[PDB]
Amino acid sequence: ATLNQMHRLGPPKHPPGKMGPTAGRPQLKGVVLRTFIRKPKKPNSANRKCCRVRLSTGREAVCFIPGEGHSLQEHHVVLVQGGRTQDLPGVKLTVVRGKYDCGHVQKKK
Amino acid sequence: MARKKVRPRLIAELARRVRALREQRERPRDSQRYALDYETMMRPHSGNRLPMRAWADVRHESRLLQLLNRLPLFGLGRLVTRKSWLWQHDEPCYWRLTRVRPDYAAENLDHGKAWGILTFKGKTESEAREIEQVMYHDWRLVPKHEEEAFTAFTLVPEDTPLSVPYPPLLRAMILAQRQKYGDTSTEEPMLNLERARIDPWDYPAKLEAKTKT
Amino acid sequence: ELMAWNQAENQRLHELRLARLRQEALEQERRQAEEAVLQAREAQAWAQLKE
Amino acid sequence: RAYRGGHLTIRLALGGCTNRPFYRIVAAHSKCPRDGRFVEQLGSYDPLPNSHGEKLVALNFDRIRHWIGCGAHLSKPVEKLLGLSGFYPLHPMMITNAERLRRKRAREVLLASQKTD
Amino acid sequence: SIARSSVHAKWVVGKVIGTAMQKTAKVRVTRLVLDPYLLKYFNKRKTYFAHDALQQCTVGDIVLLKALPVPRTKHVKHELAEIIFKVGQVIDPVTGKPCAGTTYLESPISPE
Amino acid sequence: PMKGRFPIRRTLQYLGQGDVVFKDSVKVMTVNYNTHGELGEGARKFVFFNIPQIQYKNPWVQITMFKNMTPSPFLRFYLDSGEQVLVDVESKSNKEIVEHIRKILGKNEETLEKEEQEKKQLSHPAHFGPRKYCLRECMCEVEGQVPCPGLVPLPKEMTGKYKAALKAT
RNA sequence: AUGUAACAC
RNA sequence: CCUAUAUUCAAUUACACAACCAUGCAAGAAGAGACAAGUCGUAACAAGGUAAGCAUACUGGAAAGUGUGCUUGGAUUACC
RNA sequence: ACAGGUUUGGUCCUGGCCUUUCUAUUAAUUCUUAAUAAAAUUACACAUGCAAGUAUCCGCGCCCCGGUGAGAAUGCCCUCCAGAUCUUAAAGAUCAAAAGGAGCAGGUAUCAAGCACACCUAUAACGGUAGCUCAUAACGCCUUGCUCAACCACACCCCCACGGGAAACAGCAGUGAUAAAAAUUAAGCCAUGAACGAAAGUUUGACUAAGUUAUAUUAAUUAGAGUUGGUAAAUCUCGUGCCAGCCACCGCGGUCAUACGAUUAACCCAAAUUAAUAGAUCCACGGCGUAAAGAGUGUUUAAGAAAAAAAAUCACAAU
Ligand SMILES: [Mg+2]
Ligand SMILES: [Mg+2]
Ligand SMILES: [Mg+2]
Ligand SMILES: [Mg+2]
Ligand SMILES: [Mg+2]
Ligand SMILES: [Mg+2]
Ligand SMILES: [Mg+2]
Ligand SMILES: [Mg+2]
Ligand SMILES: [Mg+2]
Ligand SMILES: [Mg+2]
Ligand SMILES: [Mg+2]
Ligand SMILES: [Mg+2]
Ligand SMILES: [Mg+2]
Ligand SMILES: [Mg+2]
Ligand SMILES: [Mg+2]
Ligand SMILES: [Mg+2]
Ligand SMILES: [Mg+2]
Ligand SMILES: [Mg+2]
Ligand SMILES: [Mg+2]
Ligand SMILES: [Mg+2]
Ligand SMILES: [Mg+2]
Ligand SMILES: [Mg+2]
Ligand SMILES: [Mg+2]
Ligand SMILES: [Mg+2]
Ligand SMILES: [Mg+2]
Ligand SMILES: [Mg+2]
Ligand SMILES: [Mg+2]
Ligand SMILES: [Mg+2]
Ligand SMILES: [Mg+2]
Ligand SMILES: [Mg+2]
Ligand SMILES: [Mg+2]
Ligand SMILES: [Mg+2]
Ligand SMILES: [Mg+2]
Ligand SMILES: [Mg+2]
Ligand SMILES: [Mg+2]
Ligand SMILES: [Mg+2]
Ligand SMILES: [Mg+2]
Ligand SMILES: [Mg+2]
Ligand SMILES: [Mg+2]
Ligand SMILES: [Mg+2]
Ligand SMILES: [Mg+2]
Ligand SMILES: [Mg+2]
Ligand SMILES: [Mg+2]
Ligand SMILES: [Mg+2]
Ligand SMILES: [Mg+2]
Ligand SMILES: [Mg+2]
Ligand SMILES: [Zn+2]
Repeated sequence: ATLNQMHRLGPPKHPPGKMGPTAGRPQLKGVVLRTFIRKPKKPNSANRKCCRVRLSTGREAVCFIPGEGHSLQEHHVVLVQGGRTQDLPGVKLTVVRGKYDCGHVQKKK
Repeated sequence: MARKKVRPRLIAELARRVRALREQRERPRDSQRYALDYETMMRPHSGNRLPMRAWADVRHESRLLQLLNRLPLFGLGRLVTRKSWLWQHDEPCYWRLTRVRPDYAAENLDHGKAWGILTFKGKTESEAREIEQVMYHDWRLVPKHEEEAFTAFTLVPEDTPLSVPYPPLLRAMILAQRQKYGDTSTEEPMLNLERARIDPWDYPAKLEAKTKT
Repeated sequence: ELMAWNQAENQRLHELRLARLRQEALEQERRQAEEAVLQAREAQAWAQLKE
Repeated sequence: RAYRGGHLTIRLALGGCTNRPFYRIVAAHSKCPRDGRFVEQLGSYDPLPNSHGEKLVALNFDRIRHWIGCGAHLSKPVEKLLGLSGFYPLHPMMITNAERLRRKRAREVLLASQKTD
Repeated sequence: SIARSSVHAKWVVGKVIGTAMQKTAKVRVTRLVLDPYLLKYFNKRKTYFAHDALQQCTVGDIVLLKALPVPRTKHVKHELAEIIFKVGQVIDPVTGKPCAGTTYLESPISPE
Repeated sequence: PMKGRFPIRRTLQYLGQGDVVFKDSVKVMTVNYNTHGELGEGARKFVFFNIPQIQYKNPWVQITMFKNMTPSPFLRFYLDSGEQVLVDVESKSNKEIVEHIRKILGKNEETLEKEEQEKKQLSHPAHFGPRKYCLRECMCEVEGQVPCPGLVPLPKEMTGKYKAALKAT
């Protein structure tokens, strides 16, 4: 790439960042349409607690519930954030614990 | 500025055209513009309430076209004075009326536009000028036998100083600048006031458009 | 005055150019004479063969 | 930006800090905001006394008289400041509120003398 | 003495693109512009219109252009001042002799 | 710059260290030159080296090249008043061309420091405002004055809420 | 022709 | 029209007109990816058991096979 | 970038992803007081209160301050200024429309042709030429305030506002809807600016002084948060046994877990600590036989380089 070609093509400029599953917003409010369990990939085997939610932006998404134990049924409102789950393909959202219809993890009693 | 994507707006020019046409068509007459309700002291046309310092003079005095409409030749060459100059100055101040056009919309014929020759403080100006504050309830009319009584004047010379001392620190720059260039003369610099004469507030301002020279 | 000095400088370089082109004209006449000798030799060589 | 009218004004612009004001002497347009775009900053005025007990004023004399000569209007505090400077004579508002302080403080002396008895 | 133009191009020099239209030549001015990433000067071309009253433009000339004070139209703001180099007929401004590239057409050291 | 035969001439120091500044009436500067022969060596070095510097110091002046039309290289200056200045180069070297142009039409040295002197009068030290145009922002920052309330808190007796409390009581 | 799915320095 | 001024009008006419798209849903069709496991074969990696591969045509459940040119990203082990 | 982790039984090279650094919003946990700075979900609809008045009547002001970024690649920089205002006999000063251009200016060429985008004449009209922009990016499409003493645009919508939808807070406060996003339906013109008046002076939800908020710095009145496999500072005992679960990447958990949950201990910040999302920064003046890259071949236009010196031309199977 000689000087004439670099003058013709201009300096290299960085591309803008692709928007994530939350469309650039940090959290999103959603209502739970369904809850289920989902299998992981090759290196490890489990069945993690996930949910299918209708978000406030109108798009329906798959989210993962962290922690151990939850009391969630349908028509519950949750707050989700853009953390991705490494084991599960297609899951790019995590419910934040301690907001709306979901609480923190319960200590054993 | 100018760009290659400018689009030909027509409605703004058309709206300015229709607005100018409508104000030229429905320009308000002076009678309906300046008719007054004498109890509320509130203008039916403009919605404005009169100031309280002009409250007494509305009920206690009549305007120029209220005192002029009964004159036989509709007041040409007549002298009309004002309560403002009568109360503040001992010297007579009067206007010699040149030409007057009333408005016909008033059923009592109490409104119009008038011109005249100015005499203020006894000094007579040589040009005709449209009369300001015709509509004020503050005008008075002199009699014919008192016309030459108010016409006669005793000219008094002015005792104001034509030159004053400078403000002190500006005077210090004048002394410093002449000492810098070597002017030995210690004469006191004097600010001259022949262009500083200020005509006071009740002079009527010129409502005619000034020609740019 | 700078226009006048520039005009004088251009005239001086013009005289230098004219003198040097006289030298190269003399050299070009020398090369023309030598090329004429070589052309005459090759023409007289080519004339014998066709005969 | 473009305005319909207005005039050139030499005035005081309030910048600075909370409970620590500062006025910049500013020759600008009349219709612009107080801290908006200006033509020329002439001087400064410190509203607070220093450790030396001085209120400190700076004026750019030639530019101020140039702007007044080409027709810049002045506001009441900057005419007060120029009157204290002596580039202009003393402002009659300073004159009258000075005599008002004389009358008020003399009346306070009389009231204190009556309240002593 | 008010004869001024609002354009920054008071005097420019351009190569003629074409003479298709009547009494006006399309000319192509070349300027040096600093590309700032490379810090290097390059040739930027721009198109202008110039009024030729005598129709003296052959395509390939180098033409001096002077700015008109009040433009006739939005695209013709310049006129020819001089034909600097006629195409194929180039006289040297130093010696006053016609030349063809590198070779002199007539020798300047031969007045007679 | 790694690319290029002479990479040093593409730096900001070389573009800024060339000192030829034309007069304000100068509009067009035209170089006719040849790429053959030992005579045009100085003109070719002039084109290869100094014209970026002159174009940097005169951004509004047009500079134009022409190659192989006239047997002798020359430079031609077109002014505002229709004035045409011809500088003929046939054997002059690059530095002699530089001093020759700077002596025929440049800017005088005294005009240069006076031009930057009325350029330096625009930034007066006594003004206040942003850092990009003025040296100081607060009057607080001056050593003898009141310190700024974001750094040193003010005494209570100066404070407006205490003034309102004492006025209301 | 084939032999899947849990190796750690 | 012996000072000098007053009023009017400013609205239509002739056609095309959801074509063009963008956003959601859908009877359905086709692909790709992921495929801790099932069935069918073993195509390729060793002259992978027919040397592989490219362009292209035909054929076959499927990897694929064959035909005409081209390549070594294959050897022929080198007084054989 | 002073770099580091990560491909493979293993080494070297190429090449992506992530960590380490700084700032801003939201959420979680915690929270003692002050000062300063800032208040930021919405061009969706608004109950109510105020925010333009002054002045001897005429007049003068009435998106001027202030609010917002919806639209437009709008635009930055530079010439020339009609017009408005101020002071004055002139003439100067400020704002500067419209008009342009030396130059700079988001992405996309899977937007490559646009379709009349042009010129003369002498009179402002008849007519005649076949023209104009464009691969150094026209004409299109998408997105967006910005290059910041600041600049541009909007005043419910139909780019405009004659007219029609229809009764307008994108003023200060506040209310619904919506959003992850939560300031007082508050005191004065005491100080500066603006408006008016000859003037004492009047008004000002601009502003000044406060109220609320860990949003950010400072001082102390204050002690909680995160983490302990490697990068990367720091772990002991129990319970579980590819289950529950954790992670930024490599990855760990399959009855002896420094990686899960709890306890002890330790590390690092601190009235803050993490998580998420945006930013700042970060790609090529480096390469093209084997890793991505020399396009199947030749000629030419545009565009360049000609820099010091020479040459074209002979058996054999071009077509
Ligand atoms: Mg995580
Ligand atoms: Mg909570
Ligand atoms: Mg809450
Ligand atoms: Mg402040
Ligand atoms: Mg099998
Ligand atoms: Mg095979
Ligand atoms: Mg075999
Ligand atoms: Mg096989
Ligand atoms: Mg085989
Ligand atoms: Mg077989
Ligand atoms: Mg093989
Ligand atoms: Mg094939
Ligand atoms: Mg077969
Ligand atoms: Mg067969
Ligand atoms: Mg092989
Ligand atoms: Mg061997
Ligand atoms: Mg690496
Ligand atoms: Mg590998
Ligand atoms: Mg490994
Ligand atoms: Mg919050
Ligand atoms: Mg009024
Ligand atoms: Mg604004
Ligand atoms: Mg658009
Ligand atoms: Mg303008
Ligand atoms: Mg003007
Ligand atoms: Mg926008
Ligand atoms: Mg609204
Ligand atoms: Mg509108
Ligand atoms: Mg509000
Ligand atoms: Mg609300
Ligand atoms: Mg907030
Ligand atoms: Mg709240
Ligand atoms: Mg709330
Ligand atoms: Mg109030
Ligand atoms: Mg006030
Ligand atoms: Mg006041
Ligand atoms: Mg904090
Ligand atoms: Mg496992
Ligand atoms: Mg954890
Ligand atoms: Mg254990
Ligand atoms: Mg760890
Ligand atoms: Mg643990
Ligand atoms: Mg690379
Ligand atoms: Mg390759
Ligand atoms: Mg090749
Ligand atoms: Mg190919
Ligand atoms: Zn401060």
